[PDB]
Amino acid sequence: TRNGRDSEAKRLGVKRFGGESVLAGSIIVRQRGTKFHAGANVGCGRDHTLFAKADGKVKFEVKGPKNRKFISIEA
Amino acid sequence: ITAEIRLSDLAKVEGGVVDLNTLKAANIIGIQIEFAKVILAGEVTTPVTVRGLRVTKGARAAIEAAGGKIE
Amino acid sequence: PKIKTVRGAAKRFKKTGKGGFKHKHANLRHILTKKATKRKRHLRPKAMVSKGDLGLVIACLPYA
Amino acid sequence: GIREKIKLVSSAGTGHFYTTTKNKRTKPEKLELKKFDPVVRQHVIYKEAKI
RNA sequence: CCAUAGGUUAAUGAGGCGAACCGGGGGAACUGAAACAUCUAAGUACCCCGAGGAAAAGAAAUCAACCGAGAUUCCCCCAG
RNA sequence: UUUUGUAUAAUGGGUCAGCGACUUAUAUUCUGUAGCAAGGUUAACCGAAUAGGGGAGCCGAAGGGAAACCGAGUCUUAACU
RNA sequence: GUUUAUUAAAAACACAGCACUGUGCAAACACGAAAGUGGACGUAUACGGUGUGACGCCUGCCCGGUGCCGGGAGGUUAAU
RNA sequence: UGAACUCGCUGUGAAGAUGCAGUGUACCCGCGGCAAGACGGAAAGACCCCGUGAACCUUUACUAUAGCUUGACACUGAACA
RNA sequence: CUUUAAUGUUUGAUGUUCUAACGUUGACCCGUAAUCCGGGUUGCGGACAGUGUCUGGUGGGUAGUUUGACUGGGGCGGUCUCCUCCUAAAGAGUAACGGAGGAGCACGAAGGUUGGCUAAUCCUGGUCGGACAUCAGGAGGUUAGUGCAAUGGCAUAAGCCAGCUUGACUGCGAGCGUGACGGCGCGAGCAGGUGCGAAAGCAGGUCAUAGUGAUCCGGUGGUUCUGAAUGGAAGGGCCAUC
Ligand SMILES: [K+]
Ligand SMILES: [Mg+2]
Ligand SMILES: [Mg+2]
Ligand SMILES: [Mg+2]
Ligand SMILES: [Mg+2]
Ligand SMILES: [Mg+2]
Ligand SMILES: [Mg+2]
Ligand SMILES: [Mg+2]
Ligand SMILES: [Mg+2]
Ligand SMILES: [Mg+2]
Ligand SMILES: [Mg+2]
Ligand SMILES: [Mg+2]
Ligand SMILES: [Mg+2]
Ligand SMILES: [Mg+2]
Ligand SMILES: [Mg+2]
Ligand SMILES: [Mg+2]
Ligand SMILES: [Mg+2]
Ligand SMILES: [Mg+2]
Ligand SMILES: [Mg+2]
Ligand SMILES: [Mg+2]
Ligand SMILES: [Mg+2]
Ligand SMILES: [Mg+2]
Ligand SMILES: [Mg+2]
Ligand SMILES: [Mg+2]
Ligand SMILES: [Mg+2]
Ligand SMILES: [Mg+2]
Ligand SMILES: [Mg+2]
Ligand SMILES: [Mg+2]
Ligand SMILES: [Mg+2]
Ligand SMILES: [Mg+2]
Ligand SMILES: [Mg+2]
Ligand SMILES: [Mg+2]
Ligand SMILES: [Mg+2]
Ligand SMILES: [Mg+2]
Ligand SMILES: [Mg+2]
Ligand SMILES: [Mg+2]
Ligand SMILES: [Mg+2]
Ligand SMILES: [Mg+2]
Ligand SMILES: [Mg+2]
Ligand SMILES: [Mg+2]
Ligand SMILES: [Mg+2]
Ligand SMILES: [Mg+2]
Ligand SMILES: [Mg+2]
Ligand SMILES: [Mg+2]
Ligand SMILES: [Mg+2]
Ligand SMILES: [Mg+2]
Ligand SMILES: [Mg+2]
Ligand SMILES: [Mg+2]
Ligand SMILES: [Mg+2]
Ligand SMILES: [Mg+2]
Ligand SMILES: [Mg+2]
Ligand SMILES: [Mg+2]
Ligand SMILES: [Mg+2]
Ligand SMILES: [Mg+2]
Ligand SMILES: [Mg+2]
Ligand SMILES: [Mg+2]
Ligand SMILES: [Mg+2]
Ligand SMILES: [Mg+2]
Ligand SMILES: [Mg+2]
Ligand SMILES: [Mg+2]
Ligand SMILES: [Mg+2]
Ligand SMILES: [Mg+2]
Ligand SMILES: [Mg+2]
Ligand SMILES: [Mg+2]
Ligand SMILES: [Mg+2]
Ligand SMILES: [Mg+2]
Ligand SMILES: [Mg+2]
Ligand SMILES: [Mg+2]
Ligand SMILES: [Mg+2]
Ligand SMILES: [Mg+2]
Ligand SMILES: [Mg+2]
Ligand SMILES: [Mg+2]
Ligand SMILES: [Mg+2]
Ligand SMILES: [Mg+2]
Ligand SMILES: [Mg+2]
Ligand SMILES: [Mg+2]
Ligand SMILES: [Mg+2]
Ligand SMILES: [Mg+2]
Ligand SMILES: [Mg+2]
Ligand SMILES: [Mg+2]
Ligand SMILES: [Mg+2]
Ligand SMILES: [Mg+2]
Ligand SMILES: [Mg+2]
Ligand SMILES: [Mg+2]
Ligand SMILES: [Mg+2]
Ligand SMILES: [Mg+2]
Ligand SMILES: [Mg+2]
Ligand SMILES: [Mg+2]
Ligand SMILES: [Mg+2]
Ligand SMILES: [Mg+2]
Ligand SMILES: [Mg+2]
Ligand SMILES: [Mg+2]
Ligand SMILES: [Mg+2]
Ligand SMILES: [Mg+2]
Ligand SMILES: [Mg+2]
Ligand SMILES: [Mg+2]
Ligand SMILES: [Mg+2]
Ligand SMILES: [Mg+2]
Ligand SMILES: [Mg+2]
Ligand SMILES: [Mg+2]
Ligand SMILES: [Mg+2]
Ligand SMILES: [Mg+2]
Ligand SMILES: [Mg+2]
Ligand SMILES: [Mg+2]
Ligand SMILES: [Mg+2]
Ligand SMILES: [Mg+2]
Ligand SMILES: [Mg+2]
Ligand SMILES: [Mg+2]
Ligand SMILES: [Mg+2]
Ligand SMILES: [Mg+2]
Ligand SMILES: [Mg+2]
Ligand SMILES: [Mg+2]
Ligand SMILES: [Mg+2]
Ligand SMILES: [Mg+2]
Ligand SMILES: [Mg+2]
Ligand SMILES: [Mg+2]
Ligand SMILES: [Mg+2]
Ligand SMILES: [Mg+2]
Ligand SMILES: [Mg+2]
Ligand SMILES: [Mg+2]
Ligand SMILES: [Mg+2]
Ligand SMILES: [Mg+2]
Ligand SMILES: [Mg+2]
Ligand SMILES: [Mg+2]
Ligand SMILES: [Mg+2]
Ligand SMILES: [Mg+2]
Ligand SMILES: [Mg+2]
Ligand SMILES: [Mg+2]
Ligand SMILES: [Mg+2]
Ligand SMILES: [Mg+2]
Ligand SMILES: [Mg+2]
Ligand SMILES: [Mg+2]
Ligand SMILES: [Mg+2]
Ligand SMILES: [Mg+2]
Ligand SMILES: [Mg+2]
Ligand SMILES: [Mg+2]
Ligand SMILES: [Mg+2]
Ligand SMILES: [Mg+2]
Ligand SMILES: [Mg+2]
Ligand SMILES: [Mg+2]
Ligand SMILES: [Mg+2]
Ligand SMILES: [Mg+2]
Ligand SMILES: [Mg+2]
Ligand SMILES: [Mg+2]
Ligand SMILES: [Mg+2]
Ligand SMILES: [Mg+2]
Ligand SMILES: [Mg+2]
Ligand SMILES: [Mg+2]
Ligand SMILES: [Mg+2]
Ligand SMILES: [Mg+2]
Ligand SMILES: [Mg+2]
Ligand SMILES: [Mg+2]
Ligand SMILES: [Mg+2]
Ligand SMILES: [Mg+2]
Ligand SMILES: [Mg+2]
Ligand SMILES: [Mg+2]
Ligand SMILES: [Mg+2]
Ligand SMILES: [Mg+2]
Ligand SMILES: [Mg+2]
Ligand SMILES: [Mg+2]
Ligand SMILES: [Mg+2]
Ligand SMILES: [Mg+2]
Ligand SMILES: [Mg+2]
Ligand SMILES: [Mg+2]
Ligand SMILES: [Mg+2]
Ligand SMILES: [Mg+2]
Ligand SMILES: [Mg+2]
Ligand SMILES: [Mg+2]
Ligand SMILES: [Mg+2]
Ligand SMILES: [Mg+2]
Ligand SMILES: [Mg+2]
Ligand SMILES: [Mg+2]
Ligand SMILES: [Mg+2]
Ligand SMILES: [Mg+2]
Ligand SMILES: [Mg+2]
Ligand SMILES: [Mg+2]
Ligand SMILES: [Mg+2]
Ligand SMILES: [Mg+2]
Ligand SMILES: [Mg+2]
Ligand SMILES: [Mg+2]
Ligand SMILES: [Mg+2]
Ligand SMILES: [Mg+2]
Ligand SMILES: [Mg+2]
Ligand SMILES: [Mg+2]
Ligand SMILES: [Mg+2]
Ligand SMILES: [Mg+2]
Ligand SMILES: [Mg+2]
Ligand SMILES: [Mg+2]
Ligand SMILES: [Mg+2]
Ligand SMILES: [Mg+2]
Ligand SMILES: [Mg+2]
Ligand SMILES: [Mg+2]
Ligand SMILES: [Mg+2]
Ligand SMILES: [Mg+2]
Ligand SMILES: [Mg+2]
Ligand SMILES: [Mg+2]
Ligand SMILES: [Mg+2]
Ligand SMILES: [Mg+2]
Ligand SMILES: [Mg+2]
Ligand SMILES: [Mg+2]
Ligand SMILES: [Mg+2]
Ligand SMILES: [Mg+2]
Ligand SMILES: [Mg+2]
Ligand SMILES: [Mg+2]
Ligand SMILES: [Mg+2]
Ligand SMILES: [Mg+2]
Ligand SMILES: [Mg+2]
Ligand SMILES: [Mg+2]
Ligand SMILES: [Mg+2]
Ligand SMILES: [Mg+2]
Ligand SMILES: [Mg+2]
Ligand SMILES: [Mg+2]
Repeated sequence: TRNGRDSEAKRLGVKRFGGESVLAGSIIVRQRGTKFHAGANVGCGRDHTLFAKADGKVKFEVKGPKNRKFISIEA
Repeated sequence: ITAEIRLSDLAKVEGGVVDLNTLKAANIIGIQIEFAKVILAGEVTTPVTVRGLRVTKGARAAIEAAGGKIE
Repeated sequence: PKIKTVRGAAKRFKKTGKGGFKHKHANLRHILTKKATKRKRHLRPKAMVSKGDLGLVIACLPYA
Repeated sequence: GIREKIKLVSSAGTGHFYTTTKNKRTKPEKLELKKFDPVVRQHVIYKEAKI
């Protein structure tokens, strides 16, 4: 065969889903590009990894001019 | 060649004198141990004058609270 | 006759108060400039042996 | 290959240093960055030097 | 040239054998290292020389740690 | 017996009788059980003696640190919420 | 002529003859820790090694590569 | 040589059945012949693969090494140019 | 200092002669009835040769060994680590000698931050100048660009532009993800010290995802650590690094 190669899988996705209680610093979404965006009390690291900046429940929203998915946290 | 003398096993030597050779006769520490230290393990009653031996800050409060003067 | 300790293991592990073992981290000998400082900082302090590989350590050094 | 590595040594303080890569063919001159010395606990002119 | 080597005779022991143990001279490989060459097995098996009732070792050019042990040997610890 | 799978036309056995395979020693960790308990406990030896001495030791009651060192704290660190 | 005793007797081995090659005699070379033997009580018309294989006609070009032989200036070069 | 009260066929089935299913046929037992089957007997396949198995053999595989070969010091001394 | 002459002073490659070591499988003589061996005369070599220790070269003569796995039997061929997409059945994961591509880096500006900006490709007009270089307006609007594959992402721009700079900073790190483990990754806030901004702030490299290898051994710098009687040292340790 000419090919027969592949990389190791990266385990990317929504780790904590909407409504779930998360602790301050908990990773909510591992992904490549900002598919989801950082809302209230949610960060965005160098890897575009969205993480909780406060102890609370995760909230998925669909707002903005371009209709993007945002992840917020509400205590 | 250094021991950690328990303060519970302190008043079991010769009244209230615990230099090194005296302590060695009571079988508390090994023969080839020149340096040794008294730590706060709890419980002293009698006054013990601890000569020629290194003593801890917690044990210094206890030994003196019991009665005996160090060095 | 008595059991012989696996000396190489005796020079890489130290018995903590509870029962577990402290060991030094891998990846901190050479090729350090390409590694980020955050790695090298996190690899500096000693670390506890995982419960999976604890039995392998406990066997090879039965004294301490 | 090609891009070698250098030792950025401090001026005012202990012989603490940093290490960075450097392309020697394109940039034949020497670096003179202003990085933090943690022994002296202050920012200092770090000069380039060889290993 | 003297002499020496020699060659006789005579005293005086030696010669060989024997289970293990002892000291010396030589001295493997399988094996283990999951291969293998350093290393291991191991100065082990074995071969050879001298023994003796035992043999070897032995009265410090020892080793301690500012105190001191006072020859060798063998056993228990120190310590896997 | 070995196998995904054997009436298998895969292995082994002509039959009977006898023999034939997880042992032994010392170290070690764990479970049960008995002693005594912050103690427990002796080794060679000395006993003619399975008594009794002999605690030299060992283990436990304290750990942190690479180590000096400090010690209910200590390490890290210039200092740690 | 010899050969796989016990599945191969041959075109295989040997052979007389042929070439290259080493060997000057305490020979080369071989057996041997060594002494020493063989070579040989021989001495280059001799001896050992290699290939080829009676006899007739012949045996062409290549010395870049590997080996061998000679050369000693230069480079590099161990012990000391 | 496991034991046998040891038939044919078609199917099934570790995939080519004396032994299973369905079926067909066949009194009990010798003796001489034949050799299609009992995947007959004879040798833990010699082919192939596998084992970090073995042995010999080859070489400009790695490591050594006898031998051969080069110098230093030793046994090893006096002149002069 | 250069450049060189005469004498003292200190050694060496060469050789050539010598005899006394050494050799003698030259000759004779004696132990002696003996081609052995020794001894003794005597010639011929003669400090060479030979032999010991050390040393370079050579060395399948001889010895011990090694000579990978996957594999639709083994060989030959191909592959072996890391990244991207599909296969992968709407969380993660998921094989095959299944289907397609990339990586073993690059950059003191391509980082930081502040302040700006907007693209492609056409249309028409215009000197040389033409389809296309540069200009003007109009059209389209992200087909663009992103240091490199592919994916996801970006106008608040992560795009392209400038001005100062060095956060590609030391000590940490609440709390999570991902791994059998080794490990790997994300990270608000704290202490210290910078940069940029008028400040809110942002800054622990680069839009993210490949650019990489454990241990041992040894080297290099640092160091309130250890130091075999004591004082040093060597040597270890710890920190940085190759
Ligand atoms: K030369
Ligand atoms: Mg193919
Ligand atoms: Mg993928
Ligand atoms: Mg996959
Ligand atoms: Mg709950
Ligand atoms: Mg960040
Ligand atoms: Mg004691
Ligand atoms: Mg104790
Ligand atoms: Mg206590
Ligand atoms: Mg290091
Ligand atoms: Mg990193
Ligand atoms: Mg960094
Ligand atoms: Mg970096
Ligand atoms: Mg112990
Ligand atoms: Mg006379
Ligand atoms: Mg005479
Ligand atoms: Mg006489
Ligand atoms: Mg005589
Ligand atoms: Mg006689
Ligand atoms: Mg007589
Ligand atoms: Mg007589
Ligand atoms: Mg006689
Ligand atoms: Mg007699
Ligand atoms: Mg007599
Ligand atoms: Mg005898
Ligand atoms: Mg002996
Ligand atoms: Mg013996
Ligand atoms: Mg064995
Ligand atoms: Mg082996
Ligand atoms: Mg071996
Ligand atoms: Mg082996
Ligand atoms: Mg093995
Ligand atoms: Mg092997
Ligand atoms: Mg040994
Ligand atoms: Mg010997
Ligand atoms: Mg011996
Ligand atoms: Mg043996
Ligand atoms: Mg006698
Ligand atoms: Mg004796
Ligand atoms: Mg004696
Ligand atoms: Mg003696
Ligand atoms: Mg004696
Ligand atoms: Mg004497
Ligand atoms: Mg001492
Ligand atoms: Mg004496
Ligand atoms: Mg003694
Ligand atoms: Mg089987
Ligand atoms: Mg099968
Ligand atoms: Mg059957
Ligand atoms: Mg069945
Ligand atoms: Mg059968
Ligand atoms: Mg069969
Ligand atoms: Mg059967
Ligand atoms: Mg079987
Ligand atoms: Mg079978
Ligand atoms: Mg069977
Ligand atoms: Mg059978
Ligand atoms: Mg039976
Ligand atoms: Mg029997
Ligand atoms: Mg058992
Ligand atoms: Mg217990
Ligand atoms: Mg218990
Ligand atoms: Mg119980
Ligand atoms: Mg009980
Ligand atoms: Mg009790
Ligand atoms: Mg007795
Ligand atoms: Mg009595
Ligand atoms: Mg009596
Ligand atoms: Mg008895
Ligand atoms: Mg003890
Ligand atoms: Mg307690
Ligand atoms: Mg501790
Ligand atoms: Mg401790
Ligand atoms: Mg402190
Ligand atoms: Mg410290
Ligand atoms: Mg401190
Ligand atoms: Mg502190
Ligand atoms: Mg402070
Ligand atoms: Mg404090
Ligand atoms: Mg014949
Ligand atoms: Mg034959
Ligand atoms: Mg034959
Ligand atoms: Mg014939
Ligand atoms: Mg024949
Ligand atoms: Mg012929
Ligand atoms: Mg002729
Ligand atoms: Mg020729
Ligand atoms: Mg000739
Ligand atoms: Mg020989
Ligand atoms: Mg010999
Ligand atoms: Mg000879
Ligand atoms: Mg001869
Ligand atoms: Mg003859
Ligand atoms: Mg022939
Ligand atoms: Mg011819
Ligand atoms: Mg021929
Ligand atoms: Mg003719
Ligand atoms: Mg020619
Ligand atoms: Mg030529
Ligand atoms: Mg030429
Ligand atoms: Mg030559
Ligand atoms: Mg030559
Ligand atoms: Mg020459
Ligand atoms: Mg020359
Ligand atoms: Mg020359
Ligand atoms: Mg030189
Ligand atoms: Mg029948
Ligand atoms: Mg019948
Ligand atoms: Mg019938
Ligand atoms: Mg049929
Ligand atoms: Mg069927
Ligand atoms: Mg059947
Ligand atoms: Mg059938
Ligand atoms: Mg039937
Ligand atoms: Mg019948
Ligand atoms: Mg019949
Ligand atoms: Mg009849
Ligand atoms: Mg019949
Ligand atoms: Mg027949
Ligand atoms: Mg049958
Ligand atoms: Mg069969
Ligand atoms: Mg058969
Ligand atoms: Mg077999
Ligand atoms: Mg078989
Ligand atoms: Mg074959
Ligand atoms: Mg293998
Ligand atoms: Mg294998
Ligand atoms: Mg082999
Ligand atoms: Mg072999
Ligand atoms: Mg054989
Ligand atoms: Mg061979
Ligand atoms: Mg040879
Ligand atoms: Mg030879
Ligand atoms: Mg010399
Ligand atoms: Mg002579
Ligand atoms: Mg002679
Ligand atoms: Mg002579
Ligand atoms: Mg001679
Ligand atoms: Mg005569
Ligand atoms: Mg003679
Ligand atoms: Mg002679
Ligand atoms: Mg020579
Ligand atoms: Mg050599
Ligand atoms: Mg060599
Ligand atoms: Mg060689
Ligand atoms: Mg060979
Ligand atoms: Mg070989
Ligand atoms: Mg192999
Ligand atoms: Mg294979
Ligand atoms: Mg194949
Ligand atoms: Mg297959
Ligand atoms: Mg097939
Ligand atoms: Mg292949
Ligand atoms: Mg992999
Ligand atoms: Mg899809
Ligand atoms: Mg999928
Ligand atoms: Mg999925
Ligand atoms: Mg699914
Ligand atoms: Mg997993
Ligand atoms: Mg699978
Ligand atoms: Mg796959
Ligand atoms: Mg590639
Ligand atoms: Mg600059
Ligand atoms: Mg720029
Ligand atoms: Mg920038
Ligand atoms: Mg401004
Ligand atoms: Mg901006
Ligand atoms: Mg695009
Ligand atoms: Mg894209
Ligand atoms: Mg730019
Ligand atoms: Mg610029
Ligand atoms: Mg400025
Ligand atoms: Mg700092
Ligand atoms: Mg942390
Ligand atoms: Mg906390
Ligand atoms: Mg934590
Ligand atoms: Mg896991
Ligand atoms: Mg981990
Ligand atoms: Mg990474
Ligand atoms: Mg990274
Ligand atoms: Mg922050
Ligand atoms: Mg906070
Ligand atoms: Mg600050
Ligand atoms: Mg300041
Ligand atoms: Mg300040
Ligand atoms: Mg400043
Ligand atoms: Mg400012
Ligand atoms: Mg202002
Ligand atoms: Mg201001
Ligand atoms: Mg500020
Ligand atoms: Mg941070
Ligand atoms: Mg950044
Ligand atoms: Mg960039
Ligand atoms: Mg930028
Ligand atoms: Mg990189
Ligand atoms: Mg890589
Ligand atoms: Mg190594
Ligand atoms: Mg290694
Ligand atoms: Mg060094
Ligand atoms: Mg220093
Ligand atoms: Mg220093
Ligand atoms: Mg320190
Ligand atoms: Mg120091
Ligand atoms: Mg010191
Ligand atoms: Mg010292
Ligand atoms: Mg000493
Ligand atoms: Mg010393
Ligand atoms: Mg000593
Ligand atoms: Mg050193
Ligand atoms: Mg060091
Ligand atoms: Mg540090
Ligand atoms: Mg430090």
